[PDB]
Amino acid sequence: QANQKRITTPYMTKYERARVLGTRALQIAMCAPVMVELEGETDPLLIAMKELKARKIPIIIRRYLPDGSYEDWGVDELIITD
Amino acid sequence: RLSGEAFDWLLGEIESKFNQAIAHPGEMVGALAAQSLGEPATQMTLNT
Amino acid sequence: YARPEWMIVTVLPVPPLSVRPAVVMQGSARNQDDLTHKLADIVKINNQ
Amino acid sequence: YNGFTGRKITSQIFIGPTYYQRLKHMVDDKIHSRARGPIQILNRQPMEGRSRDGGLRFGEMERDCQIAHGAAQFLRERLFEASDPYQVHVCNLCGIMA
DNA sequence: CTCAAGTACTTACGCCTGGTCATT
RNA sequence: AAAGACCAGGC
Ligand SMILES: [Zn+2]
Repeated sequence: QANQKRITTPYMTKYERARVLGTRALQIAMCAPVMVELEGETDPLLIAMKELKARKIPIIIRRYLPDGSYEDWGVDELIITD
Repeated sequence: RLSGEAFDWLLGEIESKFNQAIAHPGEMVGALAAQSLGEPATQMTLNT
Repeated sequence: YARPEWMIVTVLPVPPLSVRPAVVMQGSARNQDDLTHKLADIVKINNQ
Repeated sequence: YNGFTGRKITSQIFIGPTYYQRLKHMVDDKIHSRARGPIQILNRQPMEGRSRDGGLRFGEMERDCQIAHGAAQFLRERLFEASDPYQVHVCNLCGIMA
């Protein structure tokens, strides 16, 4: 659907958080450029977590509605549970 | 005997906690309910 | 997709060797799967 | 008396010689670890049993419990990637392998 | 032709360890 | 040795 009239929870579900963190960690571990600055962080998982806390993950979540439509939420647009 | 600032903080906490309690879309509720039903059956006696 | 006359077996499928694996007997002999034995019986009676 | 600090234990302990028997069940004969070992001839899946270096079974109840977690790709790994992975070439017109 | 009252299928926890035996 | 059956046993 369009950017207007979006109806889902603005909160990001724990499943979305888990999958986006896993995907971002895999990308980081596969030489993708990091978004947040890293202070001696060699572990991609903590790097992805720090990126999430800074809302800098370059991923948009496509939330499929049961009727076949979908809605695109950037991780920055979604507000972190933690 | 709450104060005004305390009342505002309480309203904020109520809103935040209620929004946290909302079921997350994507949650597998069917399997969760089936397991939450079958688990007590293990501890239930076969005799009446 | 499915016609009535296709439900009468006139051409019998023969599953590949993966479905009915043969077991190497120390390289000297080769035993056969139960499916292979049933296939042998079917081919014998069909030729007869 | 406490073995470490030497202080008297406040409670008085019940001590006496009691007959104890060692059992056949011992950890050295029960511990098992699997990491990409032998596979079954038919299913091309990890073998059965400790002696054959077989893998542990991720039963139906296991996948139901993981579904309750909503752990989709952990389940995919457990049932597709950790166990037998495979690729097939299937036609586009017919849905049958080619 | 068409309704209730007899005859067929189909299934009964989760793994885990091992030892023995007949065919192959 | 292969899968099949049986048996005994642990939680
Ligand atoms: Zn085709």
